Amino acid sequence: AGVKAYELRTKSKEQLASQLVDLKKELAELKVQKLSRPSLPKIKTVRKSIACVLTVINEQQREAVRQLYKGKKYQPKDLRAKKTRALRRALTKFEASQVTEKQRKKQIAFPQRKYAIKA
Amino acid sequence: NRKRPVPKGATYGKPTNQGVNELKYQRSLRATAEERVGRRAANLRVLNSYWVNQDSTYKYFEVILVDPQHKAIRRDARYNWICDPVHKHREARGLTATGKKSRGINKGHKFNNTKAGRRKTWKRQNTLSLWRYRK
Amino acid sequence: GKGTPSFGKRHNKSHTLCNRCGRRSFHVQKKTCSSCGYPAAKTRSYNWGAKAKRRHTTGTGRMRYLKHVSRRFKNGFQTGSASKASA
Amino acid sequence: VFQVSMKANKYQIKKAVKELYEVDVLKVNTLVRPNGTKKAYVRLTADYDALDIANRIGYI
Amino acid sequence: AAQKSFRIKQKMAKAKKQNRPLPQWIRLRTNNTIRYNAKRRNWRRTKMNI
Amino acid sequence: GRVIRNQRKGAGSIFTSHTRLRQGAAKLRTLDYAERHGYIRGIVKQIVHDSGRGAPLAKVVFRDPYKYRLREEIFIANEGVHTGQFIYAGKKASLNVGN
Amino acid sequence: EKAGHQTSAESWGTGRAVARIPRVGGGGTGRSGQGAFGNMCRGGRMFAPTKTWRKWNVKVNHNEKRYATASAIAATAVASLVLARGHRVEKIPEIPLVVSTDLESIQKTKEAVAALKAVGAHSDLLKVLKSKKLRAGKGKYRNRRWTQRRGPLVVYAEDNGIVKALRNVPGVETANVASLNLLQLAPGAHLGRFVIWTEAAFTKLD
RNA sequence: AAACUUUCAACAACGGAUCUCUUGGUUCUCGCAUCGAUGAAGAACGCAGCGAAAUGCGAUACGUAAUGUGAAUUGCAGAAUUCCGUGAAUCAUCGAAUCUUUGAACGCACAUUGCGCCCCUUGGUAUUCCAGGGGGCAUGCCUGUUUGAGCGUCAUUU
RNA sequence: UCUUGGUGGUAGUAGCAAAUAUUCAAAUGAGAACUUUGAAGACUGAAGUGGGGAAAGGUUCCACGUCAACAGCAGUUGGACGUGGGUUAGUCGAUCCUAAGAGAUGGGGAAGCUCCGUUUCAAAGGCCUGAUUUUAUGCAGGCCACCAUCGAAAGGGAAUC
RNA sequence: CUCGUAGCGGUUCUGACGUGCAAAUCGAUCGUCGAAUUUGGGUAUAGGGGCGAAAGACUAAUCGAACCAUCUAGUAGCUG
RNA sequence: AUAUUGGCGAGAGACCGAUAGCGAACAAGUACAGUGAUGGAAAGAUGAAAAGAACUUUGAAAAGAGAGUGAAAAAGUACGU
RNA sequence: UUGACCUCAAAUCAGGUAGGAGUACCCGCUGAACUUAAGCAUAUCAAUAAGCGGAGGAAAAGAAACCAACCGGGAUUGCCU
Ligand SMILES: [Mg+2]
Ligand SMILES: [Mg+2]
Ligand SMILES: [Mg+2]
Ligand SMILES: [Mg+2]
Ligand SMILES: [Mg+2]
Ligand SMILES: [Mg+2]
Ligand SMILES: [Mg+2]
Ligand SMILES: [Mg+2]
Ligand SMILES: [Mg+2]
Ligand SMILES: [Mg+2]
Ligand SMILES: [Mg+2]
Ligand SMILES: [Mg+2]
Ligand SMILES: [Mg+2]
Ligand SMILES: [Mg+2]
Ligand SMILES: [Mg+2]
Ligand SMILES: [Mg+2]
Ligand SMILES: [Mg+2]
Ligand SMILES: [Mg+2]
Ligand SMILES: [Mg+2]
Ligand SMILES: [Mg+2]
Ligand SMILES: [Mg+2]
Ligand SMILES: [Mg+2]
Ligand SMILES: [Mg+2]
Ligand SMILES: [Mg+2]
Ligand SMILES: [Mg+2]
Ligand SMILES: [Mg+2]
Ligand SMILES: [Mg+2]
Ligand SMILES: [Mg+2]
Ligand SMILES: [Mg+2]
Ligand SMILES: [Mg+2]
Ligand SMILES: [Mg+2]
Ligand SMILES: [Mg+2]
Ligand SMILES: [Mg+2]
Ligand SMILES: [Mg+2]
Ligand SMILES: [Mg+2]
Ligand SMILES: [Mg+2]
Ligand SMILES: [Mg+2]
Ligand SMILES: [Mg+2]
Ligand SMILES: [Mg+2]
Ligand SMILES: [Mg+2]
Ligand SMILES: [Mg+2]
Ligand SMILES: [Mg+2]
Ligand SMILES: [Mg+2]
Ligand SMILES: [Mg+2]
Ligand SMILES: [Mg+2]
Ligand SMILES: [Mg+2]
Ligand SMILES: [Mg+2]
Ligand SMILES: [Mg+2]
Ligand SMILES: [Mg+2]
Ligand SMILES: [Mg+2]
Ligand SMILES: [Mg+2]
Ligand SMILES: [Mg+2]
Ligand SMILES: [Mg+2]
Ligand SMILES: [Mg+2]
Ligand SMILES: [Mg+2]
Ligand SMILES: [Mg+2]
Ligand SMILES: [Mg+2]
Ligand SMILES: [Mg+2]
Ligand SMILES: [Mg+2]
Ligand SMILES: [Mg+2]
Ligand SMILES: [Mg+2]
Ligand SMILES: [Mg+2]
Ligand SMILES: [Mg+2]
Ligand SMILES: [Mg+2]
Ligand SMILES: [Mg+2]
Ligand SMILES: [Mg+2]
Ligand SMILES: [Mg+2]
Ligand SMILES: [Mg+2]
Ligand SMILES: [Mg+2]
Ligand SMILES: [Mg+2]
Ligand SMILES: [Mg+2]
Ligand SMILES: [Mg+2]
Ligand SMILES: [Mg+2]
Ligand SMILES: [Mg+2]
Ligand SMILES: [Mg+2]
Ligand SMILES: [Mg+2]
Ligand SMILES: [Mg+2]
Ligand SMILES: [Mg+2]
Ligand SMILES: [Mg+2]
Ligand SMILES: [Mg+2]
Ligand SMILES: [Mg+2]
Ligand SMILES: [Mg+2]
Ligand SMILES: [Mg+2]
Ligand SMILES: [Mg+2]
Ligand SMILES: [Mg+2]
Ligand SMILES: [Mg+2]
Ligand SMILES: [Mg+2]
Ligand SMILES: [Mg+2]
Ligand SMILES: [Mg+2]
Ligand SMILES: [Mg+2]
Ligand SMILES: [Mg+2]
Ligand SMILES: [Mg+2]
Ligand SMILES: [Mg+2]
Ligand SMILES: [Mg+2]
Ligand SMILES: [Mg+2]
Ligand SMILES: [Mg+2]
Ligand SMILES: [Mg+2]
Ligand SMILES: [Mg+2]
Ligand SMILES: [Mg+2]
Ligand SMILES: [Mg+2]
Ligand SMILES: [Mg+2]
Ligand SMILES: [Mg+2]
Ligand SMILES: [Mg+2]
Ligand SMILES: [Mg+2]
Ligand SMILES: [Mg+2]
Ligand SMILES: [Mg+2]
Ligand SMILES: [Mg+2]
Ligand SMILES: [Mg+2]
Ligand SMILES: [Mg+2]
Ligand SMILES: [Mg+2]
Ligand SMILES: [Mg+2]
Ligand SMILES: [Mg+2]
Ligand SMILES: [Mg+2]
Ligand SMILES: [Mg+2]
Ligand SMILES: [Mg+2]
Ligand SMILES: [Mg+2]
Ligand SMILES: [Mg+2]
Ligand SMILES: [Mg+2]
Ligand SMILES: [Mg+2]
Ligand SMILES: [Mg+2]
Ligand SMILES: [Mg+2]
Ligand SMILES: [Mg+2]
Ligand SMILES: [Mg+2]
Ligand SMILES: [Mg+2]
Ligand SMILES: [Mg+2]
Ligand SMILES: [Mg+2]
Ligand SMILES: [Mg+2]
Ligand SMILES: [Mg+2]
Ligand SMILES: [Mg+2]
Ligand SMILES: [Mg+2]
Ligand SMILES: [Mg+2]
Ligand SMILES: [Mg+2]
Ligand SMILES: [Mg+2]
Ligand SMILES: [Mg+2]
Ligand SMILES: [Mg+2]
Ligand SMILES: [Mg+2]
Ligand SMILES: [Mg+2]
Ligand SMILES: [Mg+2]
Ligand SMILES: [Mg+2]
Repeated sequence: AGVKAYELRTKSKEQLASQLVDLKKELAELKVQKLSRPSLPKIKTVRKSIACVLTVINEQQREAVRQLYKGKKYQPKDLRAKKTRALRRALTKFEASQVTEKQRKKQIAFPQRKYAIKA
Repeated sequence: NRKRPVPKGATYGKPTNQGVNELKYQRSLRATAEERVGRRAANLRVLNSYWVNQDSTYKYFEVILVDPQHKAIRRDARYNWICDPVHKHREARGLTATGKKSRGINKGHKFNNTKAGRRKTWKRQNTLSLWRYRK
Repeated sequence: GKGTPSFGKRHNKSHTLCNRCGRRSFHVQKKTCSSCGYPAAKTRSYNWGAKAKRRHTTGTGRMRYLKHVSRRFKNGFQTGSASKASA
Repeated sequence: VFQVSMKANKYQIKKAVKELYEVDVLKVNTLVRPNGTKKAYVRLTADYDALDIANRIGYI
Repeated sequence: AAQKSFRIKQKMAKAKKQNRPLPQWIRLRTNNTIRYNAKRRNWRRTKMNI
Repeated sequence: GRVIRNQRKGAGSIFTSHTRLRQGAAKLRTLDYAERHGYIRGIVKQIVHDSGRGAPLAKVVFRDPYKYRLREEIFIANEGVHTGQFIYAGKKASLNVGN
Repeated sequence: EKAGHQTSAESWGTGRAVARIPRVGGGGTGRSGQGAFGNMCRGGRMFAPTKTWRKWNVKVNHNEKRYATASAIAATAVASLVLARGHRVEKIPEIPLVVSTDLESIQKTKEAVAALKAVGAHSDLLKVLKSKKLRAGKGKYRNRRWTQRRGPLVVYAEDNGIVKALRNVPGVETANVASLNLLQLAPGAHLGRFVIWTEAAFTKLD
């Protein structure tokens, strides 16, 4: 009926490879049978199962690499955030909040007061 | 001077546009200097430039550029304004000192064409301004 | 003899396909594309050719990456995933 | 006679036949068909019957 | 030319596979407007220009 | 009002010289220490014909003074110069035709 | 401003037995050779293309606006103009129809229509919703699909629910005495709108 | 007198006007700011059980994951005990992925599906040859690292 | 001599006459001047109306089905229409080499798109060690003064009948 | 050098045709036919430019300044 | 505070209504032309539902005559009028 | 010998950055002619179109080497004048 990705997340690195090989065998023999049959809609199920298995395998591989590169400078660029080239040229919040000590003394000494015209 | 390009020194318009040889190039040689250095060092931002020396064939300028990606520049509030993307190629838009000098950006009656930029001024002064209730 | 007999002598080609735009505009002796300007880095486009700019601008093809940027902007350039499972 | 990938050379066709059907390959000849797909005439070693291997696969 | 470029043959392959009539069931779908193939190309009527 | 034929000659498209069949530039030997202080002996090997040139060209082989190899210089042949004749080049060379 | 001019058509000149209109060049498309750029051509620009800098609004003198408004208010008096304008007010006892200020605090549509029927706007309120017609013409698919008559104008001094309560009633429009729109008072430039005043509205009019 | 020709009507033709529509255009207003060497726009080739295109996608190929909805899709065929359900669907949303050959296009080249070099690994009796798999190798510039060059030049040396 | 579309008269008219030429039977078929086969008669006459290729075309090749349109008569036939099938290389070509020439770099010019230039006024370079256990062979000497690359399916070129 | 095939041209019929077979062809008659020959492919020269054994010839049926797009709905005391 | 015939998202109109309105309401920058730069169309409407005409007969067939569906075939895909 | 210093290089050295697209509006350079002058050359068209370089959500400008001549105002920008 099709593999289910949530049941794929619970498998290991070898079970998913063996199931990928099994699915590719099924696709090959179904592709032989398509020659002798006028229609065969069950090609599509095995093809989407292959896609789902490869998706789960890539999720496990990329999360393993993120756990290896976790909490340090220079992650790989595919694991860095893709926002926008200008949004990562982009002075950070720290750099945009840098203030010289003269300006910081002025900002502490004379902040914008809160006031009202009533009395 | 700037020789007008015009093959065999030829216009092909009115006699007022026939001259080739005493034409003067509205931007300064210092502005040309900073544009060429900005193209060579496109990763940097031109800040200023200064005359150092000259002979008959060349003038010589030194150009100060700032790296907007170096963290000594990206920290230190006095200079990280240069990291703003509105400051890419200031020397190509006329935002250096010699650029604003050649654009005519100064205060007062001597600069009535050029205070907000003369193409902006020309568009303002050649726009027809119509209201809903006609004036 | 400038007309019909001389049309019989047309069996060469001035232009083949362009690797960049696929137009039959690569002049094979000039090694330049007539329409897109290849191998120059800038794409050939002129303001006197506004209809030609219209034929080739952003939106006339698939927009494989730009068709998703407005959705990514609307959600604030999210990172992560959603949370629950089903109904 | 196989339809093969357009990216696959004769070494890759011989290796893929050799470990998908467990046969020996005397020769691989290849053409790109007029509909843009690749066709391989894979001649088997005389230790093998292509009719037996083809009926193992599932055609004729 | 009988001594082809691969790129030329690949565009020949695309033109050959597009040289087919309309598939008949597309005329049966809900709210179909397509009657026929308006991009049908013959070797004798219009050259495909490389 | 059209650019005339002698003005088209300087653009150098169809008015270039036809240089496929020429043997090379005919020059003297380079003015080195051997020619500046003594002489050097070369050998006429061939007297050949240069295309476009009315004068025949001598091919004269000298020994390289600083490497072990042979330098083939292309001379314009002087009248009476023959193949196999030694040619002497330098300050100390003698008054002979070809020297 | 580019309509009819996205063409590179030039005239062919005389000698080719065709009129000297500029024609589409090239070949092979059906459009080639055809007239362009003219008001008489299929596909060409229209004559004197409409601009956005047409005068759309018209300035009126403020005192003349006030003159017209005051004469509209005075025409919402005696009933000959109100009958001639439409407005089934033949069974109304006296015009101006002034009701009590308690109308302005009514905040249910049902109570508001009970009040209008009780003070006598029943036949006008039935003239609207029996005059609803599909609009003749191309306006019916330019978001102007249905036409109906004008009901009474209910004019108040303070709003405590009467605007929202009479909002959904067809024909009925509400108005503050501080404003009194002439478009409401003389619609179609016909004087004598049926107007129901509240007592506070009538007093504040002075 | 017919035929013929002319006029008019009815019916039938030719043709596609008129009328009535309108998932389109046009113009105005309001709000927002977001492309690309983390590979853009654009191109080519491909991909569906039966598709040429349009639209969508990229060898995970009219899609995969995830989430929400909650039982379709359908022109046929098939599957539909999965249907009180981690669950149909050409559904919506979309934060995870894939993303052929390209293209600013980046080993070199390109009217070639052309030719290299480096690392790891595998097979062929192989460090060198051939092959397969994976990963690299553009230019300009900045900071830094390392290795250098210059009697440009300073100390130190029986 | 308006624009777009449609329609007349002329008018069943002008014409469908270059390349010597057809004819008899049978078969097929609803229908045969034109299809197939037999028979006869002719022609191209080896600088061919033959057998192959180059450019260009691009499936037109071939088979089966089939005649609404197209083949300016016809059509049962077809380079048409519908559905498929078909192009196999160590040795034939490309690929490689250079040609006239094109063209990066270094560098100079130009506001700039870009221009010049092709070894130039550059610190431009990678190849064997004589054959092996402190060697993923190098951290050994030693040599070369050459200098991108593109450019021919008729030139040059490893090898099949 | 010559006569004359192929080839390459294009004299004369002012032939045919002249809503053509053809926006330059057809036929006969002609010029030349071993070199200033003819020709393929590659390559170079681009618009006030090229190229020209020179005719303002030729530069994609376009030439006393090609073609395309824009300025541009150029202007018209002139015509409908 | 100002600008904004591009992009995203909205809302409107004394706008145009298929020869109009954008070139394009539709597989439109498509088909097609040109070596190329470039040029560049035409083309909306059966019915409420395909209920798209079973079946008989003539004809080699196309198709006709009937029959039948439909409110209507003076709506039969060559389809509103 | 050795150790610096300065200048200059190299590296598939460690990390990074630029190109191209779009371009309505924005900052620059460059820059015509048709046209009007009832001819035309200055002028005008126009410091416009085309060309080229560079940005952003706005850009630019901007806290006076200003305006003034008053009893003086007071960065810049935009509208009314
Ligand atoms: Mg990005
Ligand atoms: Mg002037
Ligand atoms: Mg001058
Ligand atoms: Mg800023
Ligand atoms: Mg400044
Ligand atoms: Mg300036
Ligand atoms: Mg001024
Ligand atoms: Mg200025
Ligand atoms: Mg401006
Ligand atoms: Mg003004
Ligand atoms: Mg107003
Ligand atoms: Mg005024
Ligand atoms: Mg001719
Ligand atoms: Mg000509
Ligand atoms: Mg050529
Ligand atoms: Mg083209
Ligand atoms: Mg083009
Ligand atoms: Mg580009
Ligand atoms: Mg175009
Ligand atoms: Mg296009
Ligand atoms: Mg092969
Ligand atoms: Mg190829
Ligand atoms: Mg043809
Ligand atoms: Mg000339
Ligand atoms: Mg000239
Ligand atoms: Mg001369
Ligand atoms: Mg030369
Ligand atoms: Mg006439
Ligand atoms: Mg027209
Ligand atoms: Mg139009
Ligand atoms: Mg129009
Ligand atoms: Mg007033
Ligand atoms: Mg109520
Ligand atoms: Mg009605
Ligand atoms: Mg009305
Ligand atoms: Mg209306
Ligand atoms: Mg209407
Ligand atoms: Mg009407
Ligand atoms: Mg509307
Ligand atoms: Mg509405
Ligand atoms: Mg409505
Ligand atoms: Mg608008
Ligand atoms: Mg990509
Ligand atoms: Mg892209
Ligand atoms: Mg495309
Ligand atoms: Mg698919
Ligand atoms: Mg499709
Ligand atoms: Mg998938
Ligand atoms: Mg689905
Ligand atoms: Mg969807
Ligand atoms: Mg994949
Ligand atoms: Mg992609
Ligand atoms: Mg190569
Ligand atoms: Mg090649
Ligand atoms: Mg540096
Ligand atoms: Mg007429
Ligand atoms: Mg017409
Ligand atoms: Mg007619
Ligand atoms: Mg007849
Ligand atoms: Mg006749
Ligand atoms: Mg005749
Ligand atoms: Mg005959
Ligand atoms: Mg018979
Ligand atoms: Mg006969
Ligand atoms: Mg006989
Ligand atoms: Mg004979
Ligand atoms: Mg055949
Ligand atoms: Mg048949
Ligand atoms: Mg016929
Ligand atoms: Mg017939
Ligand atoms: Mg026949
Ligand atoms: Mg046939
Ligand atoms: Mg066929
Ligand atoms: Mg077929
Ligand atoms: Mg060979
Ligand atoms: Mg070479
Ligand atoms: Mg160059
Ligand atoms: Mg320089
Ligand atoms: Mg090349
Ligand atoms: Mg080569
Ligand atoms: Mg060769
Ligand atoms: Mg040779
Ligand atoms: Mg050869
Ligand atoms: Mg070779
Ligand atoms: Mg002779
Ligand atoms: Mg002779
Ligand atoms: Mg003749
Ligand atoms: Mg004659
Ligand atoms: Mg003769
Ligand atoms: Mg003669
Ligand atoms: Mg003679
Ligand atoms: Mg002779
Ligand atoms: Mg002779
Ligand atoms: Mg060529
Ligand atoms: Mg040229
Ligand atoms: Mg000129
Ligand atoms: Mg001429
Ligand atoms: Mg022109
Ligand atoms: Mg005009
Ligand atoms: Mg007229
Ligand atoms: Mg409206
Ligand atoms: Mg209509
Ligand atoms: Mg239209
Ligand atoms: Mg149109
Ligand atoms: Mg369309
Ligand atoms: Mg042409
Ligand atoms: Mg073409
Ligand atoms: Mg053609
Ligand atoms: Mg209709
Ligand atoms: Mg109904
Ligand atoms: Mg009947
Ligand atoms: Mg009935
Ligand atoms: Mg009816
Ligand atoms: Mg009936
Ligand atoms: Mg009927
Ligand atoms: Mg009807
Ligand atoms: Mg590195
Ligand atoms: Mg740019
Ligand atoms: Mg602008
Ligand atoms: Mg500006
Ligand atoms: Mg003008
Ligand atoms: Mg004037
Ligand atoms: Mg004048
Ligand atoms: Mg005048
Ligand atoms: Mg005058
Ligand atoms: Mg004049
Ligand atoms: Mg001016
Ligand atoms: Mg202007
Ligand atoms: Mg401009
Ligand atoms: Mg310019
Ligand atoms: Mg942006
Ligand atoms: Mg703002
Ligand atoms: Mg700013
Ligand atoms: Mg500033
Ligand atoms: Mg100051
Ligand atoms: Mg003052
Ligand atoms: Mg001020
Ligand atoms: Mg103002
Ligand atoms: Mg004032």
